[PDB]
Amino acid sequence: LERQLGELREEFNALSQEIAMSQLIDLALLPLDMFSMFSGIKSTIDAAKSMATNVMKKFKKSGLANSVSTLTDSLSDAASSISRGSSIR
Amino acid sequence: MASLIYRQLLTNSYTVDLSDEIQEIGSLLDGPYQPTTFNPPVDYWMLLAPTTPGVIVEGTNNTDRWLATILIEPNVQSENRTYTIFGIQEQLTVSNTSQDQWKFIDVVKTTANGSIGQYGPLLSSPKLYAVMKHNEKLYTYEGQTPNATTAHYSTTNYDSVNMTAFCDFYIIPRSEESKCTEYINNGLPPIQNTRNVVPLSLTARDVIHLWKEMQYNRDITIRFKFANTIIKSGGLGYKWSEISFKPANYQYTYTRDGEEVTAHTTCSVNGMNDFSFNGGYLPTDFVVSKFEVIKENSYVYIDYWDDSQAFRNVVYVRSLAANLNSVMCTGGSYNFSLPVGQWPVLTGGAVSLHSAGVTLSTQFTDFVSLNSLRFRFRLAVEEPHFKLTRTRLDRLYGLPAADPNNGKEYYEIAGRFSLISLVPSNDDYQTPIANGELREEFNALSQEIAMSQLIDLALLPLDMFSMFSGIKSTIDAAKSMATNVMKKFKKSGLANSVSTLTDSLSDAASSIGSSASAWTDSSVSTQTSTISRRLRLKEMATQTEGMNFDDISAAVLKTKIDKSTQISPNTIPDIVTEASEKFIPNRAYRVINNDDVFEAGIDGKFFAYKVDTFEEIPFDVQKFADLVTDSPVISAIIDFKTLKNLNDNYGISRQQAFNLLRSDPRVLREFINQDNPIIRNRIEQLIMQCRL
Amino acid sequence: NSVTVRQDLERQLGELREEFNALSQEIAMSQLIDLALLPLDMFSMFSGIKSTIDAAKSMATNVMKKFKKSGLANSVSTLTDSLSDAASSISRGSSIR
Amino acid sequence: MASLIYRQLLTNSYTVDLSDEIQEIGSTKSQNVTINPGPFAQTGYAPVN
Amino acid sequence: DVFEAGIDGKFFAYKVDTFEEIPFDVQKFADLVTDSPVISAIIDFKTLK
Amino acid sequence: LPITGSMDIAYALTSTLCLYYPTEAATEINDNSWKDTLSQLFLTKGWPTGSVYFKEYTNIASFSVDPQLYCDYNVVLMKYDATLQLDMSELADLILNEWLCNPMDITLYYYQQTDEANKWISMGSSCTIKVCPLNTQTLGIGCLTTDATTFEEVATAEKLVITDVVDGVNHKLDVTTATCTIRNCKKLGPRENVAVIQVGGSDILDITADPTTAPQTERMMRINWKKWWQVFYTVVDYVDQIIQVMSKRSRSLNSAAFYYRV
Repeated sequence: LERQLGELREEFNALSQEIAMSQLIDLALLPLDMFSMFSGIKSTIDAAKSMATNVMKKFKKSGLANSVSTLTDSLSDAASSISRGSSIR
Repeated sequence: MASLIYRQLLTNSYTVDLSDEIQEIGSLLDGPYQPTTFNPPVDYWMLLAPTTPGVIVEGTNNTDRWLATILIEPNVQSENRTYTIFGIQEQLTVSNTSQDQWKFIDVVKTTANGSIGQYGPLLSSPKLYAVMKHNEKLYTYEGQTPNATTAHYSTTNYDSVNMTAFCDFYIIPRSEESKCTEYINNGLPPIQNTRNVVPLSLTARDVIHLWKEMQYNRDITIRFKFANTIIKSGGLGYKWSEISFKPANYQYTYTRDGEEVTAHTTCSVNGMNDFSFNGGYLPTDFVVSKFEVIKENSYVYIDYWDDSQAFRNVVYVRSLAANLNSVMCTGGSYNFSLPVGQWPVLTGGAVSLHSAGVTLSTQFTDFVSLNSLRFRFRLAVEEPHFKLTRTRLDRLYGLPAADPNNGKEYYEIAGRFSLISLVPSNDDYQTPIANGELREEFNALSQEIAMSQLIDLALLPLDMFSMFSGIKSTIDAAKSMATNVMKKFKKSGLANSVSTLTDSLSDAASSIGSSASAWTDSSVSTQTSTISRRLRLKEMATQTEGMNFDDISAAVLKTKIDKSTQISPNTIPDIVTEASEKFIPNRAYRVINNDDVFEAGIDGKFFAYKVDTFEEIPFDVQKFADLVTDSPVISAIIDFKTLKNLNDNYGISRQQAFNLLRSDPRVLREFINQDNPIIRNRIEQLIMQCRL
Repeated sequence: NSVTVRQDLERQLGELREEFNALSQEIAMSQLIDLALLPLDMFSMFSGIKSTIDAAKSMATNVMKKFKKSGLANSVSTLTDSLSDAASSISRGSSIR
Repeated sequence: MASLIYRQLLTNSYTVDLSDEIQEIGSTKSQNVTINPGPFAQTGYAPVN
Repeated sequence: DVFEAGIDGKFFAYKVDTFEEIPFDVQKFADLVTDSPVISAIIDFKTLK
Repeated sequence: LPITGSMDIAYALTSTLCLYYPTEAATEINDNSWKDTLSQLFLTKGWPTGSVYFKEYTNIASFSVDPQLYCDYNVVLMKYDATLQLDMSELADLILNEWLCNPMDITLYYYQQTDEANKWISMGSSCTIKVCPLNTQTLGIGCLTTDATTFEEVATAEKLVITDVVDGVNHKLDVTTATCTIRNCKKLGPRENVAVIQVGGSDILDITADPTTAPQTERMMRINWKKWWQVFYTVVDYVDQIIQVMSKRSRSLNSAAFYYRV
């Protein structure tokens, strides 16, 4: 599985220079969703399964997710501990 | 705000294909039946469930080749067995070198009394066969599982043959061959997915399927049993093959305060386990192929029907609930009788059935169809063990297939069931006791809506759930209601325009404005009309303040839903998708830049002016191009002409015009309640244009 | 394969009420306002209780089913209904105030 | 901002029905669960007269 | 002209610069609140004063 | 609506009395005009004739069946029993408090309790009420969901039982309703129509299903005896105090009981 990732890595490392910047910003204006991030893809094949949810299966384990949960856990800790003194520097 | 619903109608498209997937896995078998003699009808697979050892089907042109299929138990030496094949008892020498699966032999006699050959040897666990005799060719299966392809022969009269199955069958369309084959090489699909689950005759002429709300709260004692299947196996009975669960039908009789009930009910289990008493590879020694014992991960299904002034209303169903009770199924002990020595005892057997909900289903009568109810039950183990005497298993729990009737002529469950049903009446009486235009409907009902209440409604954003709770119908369909609506919306032409703009913007990253955007894609009229048609996506893209056209669109749509009721519970998606596009094609957009205002419309009206005086100012394309690319856009619910009229006819505040440019709803409804014919003119002109 | 021991009866509503009312003591304020500004989410609802496990999976779905049944949904739907009826050019009868 | 948890508990509510059908149709199309014998064969007392 | 009301049955109305009350109509209130961006009131007029 | 009065101002019978009575009293009295003489006494106290009624029940076991109460003032005399403390207390609770409730049906439903003031009433010739608990997937605990005999017992062929089980959990019940009736009832409040007087020994009486509170209210009183006439005379020549300890009805209406006045 790692191998396709590395090939796409080489590809992305050389398509950082042949991109435009103005159109880049003017794109970043509009909001993206599940429908326009992977449903306008020019890959027109059947068995196009729950690309969103299959994405989700990997996304729900990436570092950002556990970190967000850690952030909420921190904010929770903040609201309980008064009987213990301010333990957070 | 009010149009955010559309964004919702566009967000969870992915969820859509899940349910379809769920529907795809939800997507059956036609049968089985009592075996008969007939003609294979055009373009149908005959799928065959073999259990009785030996021959199954005969097929004759009465002149041409004569084909048959025979199933063979494993562990059988070279023995000349006798079988009524093609209608005549013939002896044929057959062994079974297989000791791990069962053999299939294709019996071919090129004529009525000619030579016979064994072909298509199939070594099978799933115990399945299939035939086709169609398209001027004979397709019968060859190759062991999973390479159980079908080979082809050719002989005249492919259209008048009789098939003589001594095993039960199923009818299949050609289009599902992939299922057919995958049926054969993967095993029996779950018996509960079948249409004609119970063994029965071959009748197939039955049905396949303002307002008032009536309750039915009644008390039933279901009576049910289990039905056994004992298939012995090879040798001298020194091995049985299988003892499993077959669908069961049975009637009974009791009282409901005088009005007496005759009822027919059917049992079928699903998900049992297959133990084994694996003896030696020796010929003569007791062995089991599979023991059938259900575990609490399985399920049971009871299917219920009778007639009643109450029960025969159950088609258009609003709500269904059960609060039944749990009953013990105590098992009987199976007597064995081995050819020699002491016989084993399969003793014990104890479970309990418990209630876990209910839906509607469609049983089948020996002559008719039935509006049947499907009670699904879960299981629980019970202390009295199963024991397998003189043999190596103790401490088992569950239900064995030994004697589930246990001599108990039936089992009973006494409980209550509650049905909330709909019935069609043209008024508040004349209640029954059993069972294009829409475009003009909306277009007519439009003419009476209100304006202030309209915008008031448009101020409360419509969202997924708060759309359809104003309508309720059969609970069966509404399970997929936003489902199907979105199913169509994802194929809306507006969504296709979303896709075009999206991929285009993507291709931008590698015209009119001071730099090629995607948005700057007599002449000025044409360029403006292009921009104005293309802009309508920004709103769906949440780049707005105040309200937008499509907010009013969602509003009038919801209203059309609520007021009329002639529409079908299955017709919403069409209406919502049509309304998302067709309504209000004559729209206008305005944008402001530091005392410079520009308004462009789809039809080709373009205007430019100042803040205070609203003086007619000529239009520069390049200004519009530098402007409308990025900064938010404003829906011109008020145009320039009604605005100028409003100016010349009434003193206007700084607050007033300033906010009107951005079009707060507040000042709008304020003008309305002040009773001014001009803003009412504009709004009503917007609305009455809403025709399908 | 074993005779299945039974479940554990979920803690009753009443003592639950009392104990949550009790926990109100050690609540800090500054932290509370800070947290309240932050927006949580579905993933950020449940991923802080026994930080990650499949045990009691789909708990989100359970909350959803029990949540659509409460009065709050009835209230929002009835408000939507009243607005709609208003849009239907309400028959302003004798009892509406 | 935090009240998002309440609004959205209406928003996605439709999803529940899936699981129910899942809890229904899943209970419908269960595959036959299989036992796999161990490294041990069971041939006790033989056919004996 | 700021119009506050609660569920407890208390309502007041005042000027934003110095916080004293002017007479209050229910009609002014409602016809304003129907649409206006309602800011929920943590620090109530009591605590504000 | 709320009321208003003033403390700075000071202030400058024709109803009906109920005297129930047990049997052994009567069979020991040896008279038939006893009622008439007692009535003459009350008349001397000024309460007009016929304003008084007399009712005789056979025993506590029976008399506990759906007790009737047909005066705006009711006084019940209760004997003692060396072992029947509990059923005496059940009657004490049923007559001392007001019960608002509903008829049950064990053969078709699962029931429960929601509040510390909700109990189950079993009244009739003979009832053997058996309860069996449930979990959140409807499987019993220690009782099998098809056997009556495995169930747990709380009363066997008793005339009356006011049972209480843990609220918040569904149950299965066992009784042959072809023998008696069952009402799921909440205690609305104190009932002031009735004063109970124990004629004999030690006041076992406990009027609430909590061990933490066992209140000796002013209505549950006690007197000793060797000859019933002195008991009746205590009843009569103290009737002002007895009537002052109680008060009129407080409740809007129960389910249409008989009430008698002349």
